[PDB]
Formats: sequence, C-alpha cells, structure tokens
Amino acid sequence: MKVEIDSFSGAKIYPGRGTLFVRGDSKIFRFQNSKSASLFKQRKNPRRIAWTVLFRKHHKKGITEEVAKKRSRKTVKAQRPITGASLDLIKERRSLKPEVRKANREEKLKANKEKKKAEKAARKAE
Amino acid sequence: MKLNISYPVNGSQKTFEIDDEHRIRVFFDKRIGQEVDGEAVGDEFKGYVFKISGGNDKQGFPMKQGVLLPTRIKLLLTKNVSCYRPRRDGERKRKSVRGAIVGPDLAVLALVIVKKGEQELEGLTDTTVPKRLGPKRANNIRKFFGLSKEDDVRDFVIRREVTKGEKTYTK
Amino acid sequence: SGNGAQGTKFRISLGLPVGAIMNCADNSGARNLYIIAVKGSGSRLNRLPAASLGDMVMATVKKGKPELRKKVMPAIVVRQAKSWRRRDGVFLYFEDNAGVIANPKGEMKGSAITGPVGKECADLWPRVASNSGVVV
RNA sequence: GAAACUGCGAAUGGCUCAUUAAAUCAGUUAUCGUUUAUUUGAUAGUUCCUUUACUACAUGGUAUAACUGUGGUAAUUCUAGA
RNA sequence: AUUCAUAAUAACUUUUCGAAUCGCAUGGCCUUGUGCUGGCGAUGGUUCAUUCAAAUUUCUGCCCUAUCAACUUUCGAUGGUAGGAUAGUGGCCUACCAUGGUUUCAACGGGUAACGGGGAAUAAGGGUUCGAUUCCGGAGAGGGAGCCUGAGAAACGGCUACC
RNA sequence: UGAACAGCCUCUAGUUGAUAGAAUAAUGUAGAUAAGGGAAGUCGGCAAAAUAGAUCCGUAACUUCGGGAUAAGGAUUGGCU
RNA sequence: CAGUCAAGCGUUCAUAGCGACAUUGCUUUUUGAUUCUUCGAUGUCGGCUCUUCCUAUCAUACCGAAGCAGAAUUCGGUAAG
RNA sequence: GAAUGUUACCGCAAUAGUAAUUGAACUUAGUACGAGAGGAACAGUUCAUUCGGAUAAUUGGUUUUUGCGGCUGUCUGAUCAGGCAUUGCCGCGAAGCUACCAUCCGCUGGAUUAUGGCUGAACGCCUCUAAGUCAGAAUCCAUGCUAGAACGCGGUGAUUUC
RNA sequence: UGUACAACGGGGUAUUGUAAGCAGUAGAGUAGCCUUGGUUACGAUCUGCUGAGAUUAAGCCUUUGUUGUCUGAUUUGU
Repeated sequence: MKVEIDSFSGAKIYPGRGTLFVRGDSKIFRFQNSKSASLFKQRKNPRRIAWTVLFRKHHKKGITEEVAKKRSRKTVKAQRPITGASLDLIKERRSLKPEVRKANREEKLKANKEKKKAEKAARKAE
Repeated sequence: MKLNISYPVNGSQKTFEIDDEHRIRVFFDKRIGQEVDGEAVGDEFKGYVFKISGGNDKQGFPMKQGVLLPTRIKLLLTKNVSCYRPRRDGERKRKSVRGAIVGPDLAVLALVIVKKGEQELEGLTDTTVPKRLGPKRANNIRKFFGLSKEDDVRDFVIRREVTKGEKTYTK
Repeated sequence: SGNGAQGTKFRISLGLPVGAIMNCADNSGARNLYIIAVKGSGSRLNRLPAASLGDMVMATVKKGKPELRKKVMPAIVVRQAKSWRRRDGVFLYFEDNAGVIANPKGEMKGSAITGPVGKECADLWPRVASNSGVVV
C-alpha cells in the first residue's frame, strides 16, 4: 500500500479513504475528510488554521522530533595508499623523514658545486 | 531494487539486487541524513551501519537534499547547486527532481558504509582501491609525507613508474 | 464507446446528462460543447441519458467558430466534475467538465489538448493519450 | 599535446520593416544632469590597529573540474552517490 | 557661468585598492651565503584623461481626414515642496498643496495597402510620384511580460511563466 | 437596532387563555436542505431558487426630449485607535 | 388483416421475392348503420404514474427458403419469457 | 387472534409466486468466404444496458446531538455565563437513514415446440411416422428463494406432592 | 443472591477548535506626571499556560471504583 500526505493539514492518507482534487492547471490535492476539502474550497489558509501541521510547525508547537542534532566531531582521518607509491613505501618514507638534516646539507653542497661548475662552463664558453 | 553501496578507506562500490520486499522496508519513510539497520537491509549485512546519500527513482532522476517531499517536483535550479550544471553564464533552467524522502519508487538507492561489522562482503569490502594521484602543493605534500619547514620537500614526491618496454618515466 | 475503442472501460459515475454544456478542450475553435445524446446509452422510461469520463457522445457547438455551429459532431469527454471511484480505492474528480471534438472513428479533429485529462479516457482512446500533455 | 578548469567573445555580424505620424528620423545643440570593459598616457614609501607576540611574508588556507570505478533512463549539450 | 577641479580639518565604512601571478636571458657586492643587488616583457590592478561609445536633450521639419470641436484632469493630468529609484536631470514613482496644460495658427480622434533619411524616376523653370531593399539611424526574433550572467541584453542560434 | 408608525428585543400596562397525556409508522399540512447537469419535466420558468440596503464609478437602441434609468454591467461594506 | 385461382414482373425461370383481372373469410383498436340499456344524473378528450392480458413478432432464443459467395438484406415456423 | 389437553423448541411441505435480459471490446481474424473493393461465426476472457435483493467500511447528501466555534439586534449593571427573534444566521459536524451519486450478488438438471435425423411399411422401392427412438428453444418442469393450510402433519423438555 | 442488573465516575474512541483566569520592555495610539524619561488610565487583538476547553449515546466499547435492586397480580389439565 501507498500512504499519502494531506495537502491542507499533512494528515496521513490511507488507501480507500480520502478524496482527490485537480485544478485547471493540473495540480494534485488530497483531502483526508470533508472538512479539509471544505476549508480548501473556502480558501482558508492552512497556515492560519490551527489544527493543521503547518501552524504547529511555524509556532514550534510540540516540536520534539529530534532531541539533539548529530554532527561530526572530526574528519575520517583514514590512511590509504596513493597511486603506485605503495603504503609500505609511504610508511618507510614517513619513518625516514626525520634526521634528514645531514642529507639536506649534502644535497645543498652538491647543488652549490654543480652551480659553480655550470658558472665556470658558461664563463669558458663566453 | 538496486542498492548502490560505497565503502571509504577501501573506496569501493557495489550494487546489491535486493529482491525481497521485507528487506527494503527499512528505507521507507526515511531521508538523506539518517541511518539504517544492517540486519534490516538483509541477512548478510549483520552488524553493519549505513548512511543514505541520495539515489534516483524510476526513469532516472537526481535526488536533491532538502526537498523534504516524497514525490517529484519541478524546481528552478541555479548555479553552484547540485543536480544541475550551468551550460552558460548565469543560465538557470528548471528540471524535475526526485524528492529527498525515500519511497517505493527508488530503483537505485545510494548509501555509504559508516562502520564495519563482523562479517565481510564481496569485493566491495574485499578490494582496496588506491588514490588516483598525490597532492601538488608544496605545503600539501609536506603535510602528507610529514616533513618540516626545511626538509627538501622536492625530493619526497610521487615517483610512480610508467614503462613502454624500453624506458621508464617517473612523471 | 463501441465505435473504435481499444478495450472496455470500468464503470464511471455519470454526472453529465443530456443538456450539459462543457468547456471545449481543443484548438478546433469551439468554446463549448452541448450534450445532445450519448453513444451506447441505456433505454428507460423518463430517464435522461448521461455521459461519463471517456464516453463517446454527440454534441453541437453553441458558441465559437461559425462553421462548427449548426452541425452535430462526435465528442469525447476528457474532464468530468462529478466524483467517481476508481478501482485503486481513492475518489477523484475534476474542477470542471470538458470534452474534445473527434470523428466517429476516433481520430482527434484538434491538434492539442489543454488541461488535465482522465487516465481512463486516455487509455480508452489512444488518440487522446497521444494528443494529451499530462494524464492524471 | 586530448579533455577540463580559468579569462574573454557570444550585446559583433546577417535578415525583415510588423508596430510607430513631434513618435522614429534628418539638419542642428547640451551633459556645469550621467556610465563606460576595451586599446593609449599617467597614476598607491602609510595596509601589523592591548599595532612586546595578537602575527607563514623563504610567500600561507580550502574545495572542486578532468580522471578512475557504480549506475538509472526508451529518449535530450540529463545527471547522483566513492 | 558654478555649491567647478583641487586642498585641510572632525569622524564613518557588513571595509575598495595599495602584485601571495607568468615566460626568457644571465651579469655585479663582498664573502664563498642558493646571502645581497640586477632587464626584456605579459597578465592583473585604485583613480584621471582620450577613444569606442551608450543615455536622455535644445529649435525646425512628416500623408489624407472636422460624415473627428474640444481634449486631458477618478487611479497623474499642469507645477511646487520633501522623499524614494536610476549611473545620472526629469511626476520616473510617493505624501501634501494650487487648478492647472493644449487647441480653427487643425488640438484630440480615425486610416495609412506609412520605418525615416541619404536618394531614384520625370520636367525650360516651377513641379509630380516612389524610397522594404547594397549607406546611417530606429523596432523585431511568434504575441506579450519577468529575470540571471555580463561594462555594455528586457538578449531569444540566454532561461522562466501564459497563449 | 434601524431612513422610518418597516422587522426584531426590552420599560409601563395586560394576558398565561386555545381538551391534555405517552411514542415519533406510512400518507399529509407549514417550514427546510441536497454531490454533477441547469428547464432536458410541464400546454405554459407553475412552483421554487439567485441579486436586492447604502457608497463609488458606469449607463445603449428609441423618443413626444419630460423619459427609458436603480437600464445593463462592476468595486467596498466588521471591530478598535 | 389472412387465403384460392393465375395473365405477367423478376435477363431463360408463376409461386426466391411481387403477384392483375376475379373470389372466400377474419377482429371490432377507425369510421357508419338501428336506438335495446342510462337523460328523479355511469363525471366527457388528452397527458403523468401504475397492473395485467392478446398475437396480426420489432429485436433477443432455436430453424427452413432465396438468382443467401461473405457482410448486409427479404419471407416463413415454434415463440409474449 | 380464542378454540385442537397447556406451554416452549426443532421441524417437514400441499398450496401459491418466481427472474433475470442484452450488448460492446481482445483472441479467433484481416482468417473462412470473396478476382477486387469488403468481410464473419462457435469456444475462451474483460467489461458494459435495464431490473431485483441486501448493506453502510470507504465518497456524497440530510443537522434537533442544537455537539462545538464564529457573527448581528436586544435584554441580565460590566466580564464570564446566558433568553428571544415561530429552529436568529454561517462553517464543521458524531450516530441513524439514504444514493447504479457508494458496494456485492443474481444457480444448473431433465422433459419438449419448430427443425434436422435413424430404423422402417403402407406403396417388395422410397419415405422423419403409422410403432419406437436422438439432438434440440430466451419454452415447460425441475435446483434454489420468498409466505407457509391461522380447521395439513411429526419429534422433543417440563406438566403444579401444598 | 451473582462472570447478575440499573444510576454515576474512569479509560478508550470520536466531533469541534486553543476555554475562564493570570502575566507580557507585544501592542495603531489617545489623555495625564516630572526622574520632559520613563510611568499612570482606556485600548480590536495576539502571545505562554493550551491539539487546549466543551460534548460523547440517548441506537459507540469497557468498567477489579461509589451507590443501590432482586417473592407484585392473574391464567392454564389427557
């Protein structure tokens, strides 16, 4: 079975009971009883009418659907391998990252020597 | 009914064809943002927890969050909104969009696994999919590989190898 | 409902007796349709023949295009105001009464249908379904 | 160097004369009553404001497109989840 | 011709800008530090000027009809006061006040098988007819009406709503 | 209250007098309503039903120029400061 | 309203279907004919509602005939449910 | 409704009435037939016309539930709460009733008419007929339903210690 | 003289729609006072108590509760 929602009051619509209405511009309206349909034809505002769910929703009358909201305290913070770098090699690189000051200094010295050699070669060419 | 389930960390997706009508009743009267029971969704998902992340109904229609309606309606989408991509500068075309409430018309329902239970499923959780590529920003790779301000971050980058049979490229 | 109908139609409450005027639902130029008779209607003493949703009737154009006037032509009822019960269990009705001018064979004289059309009528007459925009 | 993001162009041009009789338009003026991308020429020594720490300026933060996998639809310059 | 341009004061800003951008070339200061200084440009940027322009606007000029003599003025009409919106002046709109504005010098209303002009056909001179059309300006993307982007659009080979 | 000696309620005054009691069948008398059509019923819009007061604006043909006219067709109507 | 005879229509072909000139009967749902009952009184037309009956059967059920190929269509029998 | 010995229960069934009718669509079938343009039928299925019996769960209607809420004139000193205006007006409105305006249902066996036949003489043949016999109608009788002879009938419990 | 019956009350259900009363740096404002800046009187209504209040079987269901009732007159024989 399919259970519907009243347009005027949001009341629960069960198979068999209720009435369906269509306007000139092909709009679906469902009314649970004769009262809601009568008010709809009387052009009474469902929001203004007290016993509909819309008025309660606006005025926060008995609004206790959720006692407290749920929010993410932190991110997933999951670890997964990236491309062909491999998780084991990534972990090895992370472990070897500290105590790299000597390697950085050696690389800087090699780069300085290469720059000096390039400058000498350029001077010789000129 | 097709159940498109995604799993992070492993990062794999799979569709389960839930024929049984008693099983898919848990998704009834629900909306994107809630949770469902692994025992309710089926026998082989015992101890599992899922989070609804939209889906599509019959004939194929994007599920937009915040609709809060159980039936489809035609909405005027605009820029920087889902279910619609501006094909021009400022163009805003209206299209019919499936409501956020899940009813007995969702041909394919999309969920994401929140936590893992006792029993493991097929390749969905039995396959590990690595990331497509690493970060590009210097600070990004620094925070990825765990370096310091002066640590020669240029050397510690992705060095994946591609071979044509006679030469290898690190790219 | 017996000229070129594809299958039968479930019984619909009749609220359009002979003499009813319904707003025209086509671009044939007519503005209203006046019920003159009902095809396949019953016979009873002092009983006014009545039309339901999708029933083929005969009608005359009271006002509208001059050529459509002073003639009798078949029509198909597409909107009925009287509430009727479908087999699904719900009760539905249309805002007003409306019909479309068509030949006795079943083909639509007009080119488009304005407003909602009954699902029973659309299924009973394939031309109405193929010529309508929305079906409820 | 595919595709895509980004910045521009698509308000150019071409077609027709339906509407329009101090209206358009033509001759002739004003903006000291306004806006202006575009090209051209000039045009920011001050921006830490319990300005002793509250402070990356060897230049710092974030998401996303393409892509890789799941698809729905009979169909469109259709789209949702990882 | 100025309450012009411009300058100084007292403060104000959901704080506007005052280069977290890109390609080549390679030189000098010491000292041997990737320490410090070093062009060609491109893009972007706050304002002013010029240009591209756009927008209103001064005076004159448009076919036939009075078998059209009064028209407008409720709800905007003729002006002021003050305020809103525009990028700007303005009943362009708002509240009040005054009853005003045009017209036998052809108002107003009707038709135009009337876009206008530059021009074309035809004549001693005067003159008559035509001009949608290869140039300029104006309106339109089937009738309206609304709007985003965009400096510039009520844009339709851009969308939304009704026929 | 209300234009009003219209209709309704109350003051002074007068009356409580129409054989009564128990249930609420059919058919009747009077008062009523009813989903869709709106005169298709009937000799015949018979009966019945809709507007109806006030204010604003708007009012054709004809004419004896006095009329038609409240023509027709539309908008508002409460309370409080 | 129903039969009998049969000159012909029906392309040849009286009775598939019509059947002239003649002739035999049937009911009183038309209209006449006489006034036997009623003028110290049978309320006279039509329409609305309503019950039953008859077959000289419009259709439905079951069959026969046709210049009935199908469809359509023309007669006849049992038939008033 | 008295009388049949009283009373109560379960009953039978003579009689009397009867009820269901029809059409459309799909398949057959674009087939049989038909040179051709045209064009079926049985069996099966889904519906629909009129009529009949019920019944309100859903839909509509009725409002004296005067049930609730609102409104106008007047009155109780004012509020609250109330009277009247022949049921003061409006909206909703529970229960009952009702609507082919809502729902379901309306059976199958035999004997026969017309007709088609079988065997078979009259009339050595033939023949549906003279004997018999088969199929056969919305026909009739049966199944069933309604009332049950108030003088049609049966069974069963107790029949007053005073 | 007990799964007894009747009258109330309770609950369930239904109809209607937010009751009286209190309070409000909620109120188009009006008329008063000097702490000319907040207060005193009138003021349709709204806001919170309050899906609240009222009715609910007379032809709705139930009742471990309160309260009561249960020997009146005639008639009938094979």
